[PDB]
Amino acid sequence: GPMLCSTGCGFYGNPRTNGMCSVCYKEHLQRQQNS
Amino acid sequence: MQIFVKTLTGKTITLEVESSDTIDNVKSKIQDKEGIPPDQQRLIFAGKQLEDGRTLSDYNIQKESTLHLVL
Ligand SMILES: [Zn+2]
Repeated sequence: GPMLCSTGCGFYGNPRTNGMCSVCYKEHLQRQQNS
Repeated sequence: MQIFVKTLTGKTITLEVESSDTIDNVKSKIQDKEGIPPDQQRLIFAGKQLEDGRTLSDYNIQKESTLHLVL
């Protein structure tokens, strides 16, 4: 249900995404995609 | 998708939005219907005050969701 951000930023996270909000999703995807 | 914004008068605002819409963008849409200045709106959803630089997706506001407005 309340899929709160894994990083513990205090905001909600989209269950369709990787369990993270729109802000952390791109920030982490850049390092995961590059690596 | 449409969402509803209940005011404390009892009236309900219906908005046509996207999940990708910023909160600031929503408040501008409110100004477009009501004439209320965006910098005087405090939007609530799920017991949280909405942050201007965040988006609807950042709170999981989906279709048929109802928010509250404090003046
Ligand atoms: Zn986050």
